[PDB]
Amino acid sequence: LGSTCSSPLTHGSAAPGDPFWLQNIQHQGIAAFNGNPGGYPVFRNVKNYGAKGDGNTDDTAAIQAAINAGGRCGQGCDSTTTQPALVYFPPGTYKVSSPLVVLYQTQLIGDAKNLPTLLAAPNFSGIALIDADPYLAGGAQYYVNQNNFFRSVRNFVIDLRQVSGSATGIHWQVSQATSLINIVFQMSTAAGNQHQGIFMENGSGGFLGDLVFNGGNIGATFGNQQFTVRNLTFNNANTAINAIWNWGWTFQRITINNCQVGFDLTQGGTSNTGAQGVGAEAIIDAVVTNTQTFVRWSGASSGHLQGSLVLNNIQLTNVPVAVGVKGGPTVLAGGTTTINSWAQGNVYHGTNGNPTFTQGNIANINRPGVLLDSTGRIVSKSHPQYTGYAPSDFVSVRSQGAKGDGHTDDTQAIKNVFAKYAGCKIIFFDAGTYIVTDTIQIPAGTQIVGEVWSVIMGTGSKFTDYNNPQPVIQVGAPGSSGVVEITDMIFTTRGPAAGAIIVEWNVHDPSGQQAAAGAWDTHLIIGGTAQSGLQVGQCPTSGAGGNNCFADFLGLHLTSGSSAYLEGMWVWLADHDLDSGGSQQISLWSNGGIMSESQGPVWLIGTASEHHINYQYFLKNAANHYIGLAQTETPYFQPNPNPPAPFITNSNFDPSQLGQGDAWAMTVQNSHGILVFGAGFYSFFSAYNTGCQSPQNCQNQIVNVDSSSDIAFYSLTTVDTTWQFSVNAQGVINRSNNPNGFADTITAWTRN
Ligand SMILES: *[C@@H]1O[C@H](CO)[C@@H](O[C@@H]2O[C@H](CO)[C@@H](O[C@@H]3O[C@H](CO)[C@@H](O)[C@H](O)[C@@H]3O)[C@H](O)[C@H]2NC(C)=O)[C@H](O)[C@H]1NC(C)=O
Ligand code: NA
Ligand code: NA
Ligand SMILES: [Zn+2]
Ligand SMILES: [Zn+2]
Ligand SMILES: [Zn+2]
Repeated sequence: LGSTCSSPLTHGSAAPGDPFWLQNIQHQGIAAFNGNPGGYPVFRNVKNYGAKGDGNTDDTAAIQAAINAGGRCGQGCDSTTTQPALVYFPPGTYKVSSPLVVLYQTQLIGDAKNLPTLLAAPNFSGIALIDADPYLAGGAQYYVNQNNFFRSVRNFVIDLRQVSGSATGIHWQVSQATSLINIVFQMSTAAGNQHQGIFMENGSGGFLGDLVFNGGNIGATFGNQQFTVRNLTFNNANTAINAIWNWGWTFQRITINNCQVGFDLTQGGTSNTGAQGVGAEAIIDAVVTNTQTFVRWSGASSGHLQGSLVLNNIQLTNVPVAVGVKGGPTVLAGGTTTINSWAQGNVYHGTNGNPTFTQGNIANINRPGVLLDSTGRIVSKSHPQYTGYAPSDFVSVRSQGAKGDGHTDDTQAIKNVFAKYAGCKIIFFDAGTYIVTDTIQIPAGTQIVGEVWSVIMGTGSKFTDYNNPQPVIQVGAPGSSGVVEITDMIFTTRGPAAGAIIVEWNVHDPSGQQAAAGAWDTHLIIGGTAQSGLQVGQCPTSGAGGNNCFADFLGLHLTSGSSAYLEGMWVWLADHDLDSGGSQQISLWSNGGIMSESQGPVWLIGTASEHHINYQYFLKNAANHYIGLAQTETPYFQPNPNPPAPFITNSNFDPSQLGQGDAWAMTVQNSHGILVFGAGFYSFFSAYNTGCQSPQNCQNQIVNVDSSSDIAFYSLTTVDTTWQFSVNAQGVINRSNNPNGFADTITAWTRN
């Protein structure tokens, strides 16, 4: 506990009628590497830019000014980390008549106590009320969809009911480090209406959750490589989810009430040169009621894989068809029943490389008890927003002397803040970049909150020695337990930093509070950003930057006694430069992405780890993990050089069996109670050359397990890898058995 208090802060001090704390907290954020840090506003209240919120005045322009102020990353700019915006909406009804363009690095946030309404004018025109990637003349766009990062929308009612024709709430064409949180969509239920909550046509996601859709022809149209979706509820839609294509998604805690079709899945071809449909859906903990068909495939499967489905713990009440084909036969009869574990696709066991094509029950999926809540379902916990807390319940790091200017050493100021306030006040990291040169230990009990781009950036000699790696951030002391909630933070390095363990996570849940220790909208954005020392100017793809281009040793280290609920966390070793212009590829060196030795519970909900040398995920002597979906990419320079270079072998942090020319996506040693429920593990290059994509042999192996680990994989999708699955570094499952469009999919693997 911090020295300023004697009992922990366990609830907020706000009066019931006070506005949400974010409105009146002091606004002190800085964009450290902006052209004008002293004049560029991070926080923008829409009402300060002329918005009335009276439901009659057209507020479109005023909101757009709140978004646009300061000279931001719009047309002609690829991406940025230096032009953030938190666009804030106090309660009210905001009438809008054309799309709100949510520029790169923008969050739209409403009052969480009394959700503001975005009200579509009867004459609304444009792609959607909120547009994260506008289309221009000739079908060019503001941003490349696969690079469309750093976007959030939180705490709104989006009301389309005044629009007589077609209308869409959100054009959510996005990739990683994005979120939708706590939105209610209100749409028409009139026969023939053309309302649609979300339209997403492509991208590389991503996490979204805690949404409610009321009415409409379509709740959400989804098309994207991969995404994790948690706690979506659809009421009275014609089609809840129109899934047009993917490589693979995970849907957790979905509720569908009174719809015609729950999941309408488009079946595509199996060739990587053919039509792409929905490769794979993994659905866990669903409740479906009074709905004609729960899952509908657009075409039938004929004794071989062509679109994968895994269903786990599905409660149906008056749902005649559990799994059906559009204008075709029932595949799984519904009614009123609970589906334990069911699959469509190729099922595998042990070292048997030959598929069992299945459309039927599979062995009950094991769900370790510690990963389940009192209702027996995978834990579901939203981004903590402290809705009952007053501004006085927070302490500002700026007010306590942390500059956040990307230059001043803020190590002592930050240490002092934790020493004084941990557990006494919510720690508010005003937007900025905070240079630290020693370990920042976040005590057990602490709650920390950022502001769009709040970065702790470790650098200097404490972090440069790969023979003696050291933690930049320490989440709890070793052996600690308690609440640790981290929201909207970035943790990273200023290079070179060959010894940095960016986050060492030690704390465990206290008794009786699951997921008390966790992170949301919190990412490790490693290199590729302004004044990181890890940009194209320092680290060209030639590799000429050499020893200057060590970015970290390890992204995330979950230690033996820890637990963690990590939602949407991207542990990204930069493959390209976000700030120099032109999205130029770069070569940076990270030894490994995520290593867990935790005995659990660990929930990795929509996490990703990309471009690390030895592995993206390494589970070493771990237990009780729920992981879904997990997504990975191999670094683009491999196999030039082969792992572990330019690091050296380290028996403490490396797996026993190093990657064969390329990093493992996931490698597992001596672990038990591991459930991987949706995975997207990809390889796109051989030393920056894309030729391997056609023969689909960019790397030879990608997932490794030892002989004894108690682990199961469901809906494991890989890209351009010969052996999708290995035991003891010998390929067992060949991609030739599982072609599923652009990607290849293993529907289930178990040890026995
Ligand atoms: C699924 O997502 C929905 C939408 O965010 C979640 O519903 C929301 O949950 C919060 C937290 O419980 C509710 O706030 C509470 O309201 C009650 C009633 O006034 C109050 O007593 C509490 O102190 C708290 O403020 C909120 O009403 C509710 N919002 C909506 C639109 O339903 C839900 O919790 C999520 N469920 C899971 C399993 O993650
Ligand atoms: Na460009
Ligand atoms: Na360790
Ligand atoms: Zn927050
Ligand atoms: Zn890139
Ligand atoms: Zn435990």
